[PDB]
Amino acid sequence: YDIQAWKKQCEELLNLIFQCEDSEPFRQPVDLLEYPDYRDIIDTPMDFATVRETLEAGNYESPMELCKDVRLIFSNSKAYTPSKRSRIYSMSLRLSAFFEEHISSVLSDYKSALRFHKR
Ligand SMILES: CCn1cc(CNC(=O)c2cccnc2)cn1
Repeated sequence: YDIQAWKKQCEELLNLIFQCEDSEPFRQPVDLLEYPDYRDIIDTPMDFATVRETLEAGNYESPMELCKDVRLIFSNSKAYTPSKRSRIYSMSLRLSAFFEEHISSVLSDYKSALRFHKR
């Protein structure tokens, strides 16, 4: 029932994601010189360095907010892919499975702790 435990759990999960080879296309903001029309298709760019910086700045109040930004990285990859068989999109699918597998207990523990706090 530790209401704050999610933060270090998310830092550790981000560390695993950065070591994952599948995170390579998502570690920093998409380069507009590489993908010139990126902002014509994607309204809200997102990447793992921005998520980590937001977390470290104390600008996430809950793991649900972090999870919304991480899921945005994957939805942006899906929306920008010309085919569902592209290299970058295929990496986002595997990384999304890994992330969802690990974030599930973080979310459950946090929501349980908050329900206990407000009992
Ligand atoms: C990390 C950035 N990112 C790349 C993709 C896949 N998109 C392409 O390869 C592509 C190339 C040129 C025009 N349209 C699409 C998805 N997110």
